[PDB]
Amino acid sequence: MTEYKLVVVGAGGVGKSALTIQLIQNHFVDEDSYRKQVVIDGETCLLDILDTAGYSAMRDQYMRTGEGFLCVFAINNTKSFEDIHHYREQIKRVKDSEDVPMVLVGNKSDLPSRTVDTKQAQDLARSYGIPFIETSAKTRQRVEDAFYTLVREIRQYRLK
Ligand SMILES: NCCN[C@H]1CC[C@@H](Nc2ncc3cc2C(=O)N([C@H]2CC[C@@H](N)CC2)CCCCCN2C(NS3(=O)=O)[S+]3C4=C(Cl)CC=C(O)C423)CC1
Ligand SMILES: Nc1nc2c(ncn2[C@@H]2O[C@H](COP(=O)(O)OP(=O)(O)NP(=O)(O)O)[C@@H](O)[C@H]2O)c(=O)[nH]1
Ligand SMILES: [Co+2]
Ligand SMILES: [Mg+2]
Repeated sequence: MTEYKLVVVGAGGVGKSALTIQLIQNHFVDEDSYRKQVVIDGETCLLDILDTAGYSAMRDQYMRTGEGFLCVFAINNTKSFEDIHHYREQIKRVKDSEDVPMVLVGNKSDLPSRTVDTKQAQDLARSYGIPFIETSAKTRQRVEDAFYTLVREIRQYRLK
């Protein structure tokens, strides 16, 4: 049975841990790695998800092992959005490729204290050649979509 190593990265407090727990428990949280078997497009797989912190050698190891990365920012935190550059650069450096499966996730979509426009994040994701999904760990909106889209990007990459 195919296994996918997924890595959830992003600045402190964007909701990396909250998104992972929503996928795993279907509950909003008020452990560093999780397993979950799912069917996508008629194919069973085991998701092996790493919840990271917002050490340069351990960092390099998960960026090497990871097959797909959820690059998470919070819509109410512009620094966390600007920081996506840094996570992407680090991953591309370690993987020696401009082509790494990634999805840009704008979390906390439920919040009215919004400082990052959907259009801004859409255009950046277009520049990176990656999908963009807005999610809410609080309400579970698009959380499965974010992780499943990332699995579909890994499968698309595996064709190339
Ligand atoms: N969010 C809390 C912070 N947690 C981070 C998690 C990331 C860092 N820890 C690790 N980073 C990488 C590795 C092991 C550990 C590492 O040493 N840990 C331990 C896990 C036990 C304790 N909670 C302390 C930290 C994190 C869990 C590693 C899980 C195995 N693993 C991997 N192992 S590893 O490459 O040897 S790598 C990986 C990917 Cl990519 C995808 C799915 C996986 O399961 C993966 C720093 C601490
Ligand atoms: N309103 C709202 N708050 C959320 C959302 N996701 C997470 N939070 C809140 O944001 C804070 C940090 O969430 P957490 O999941 O710990 O973020 P993290 O990125 O894992 N943090 P760290 O990098 O420190 O490990 C918590 O108060 C959590 O409840 C969301 O979609 N909406
Ligand atoms: Co740079
Ligand atoms: Mg966390």
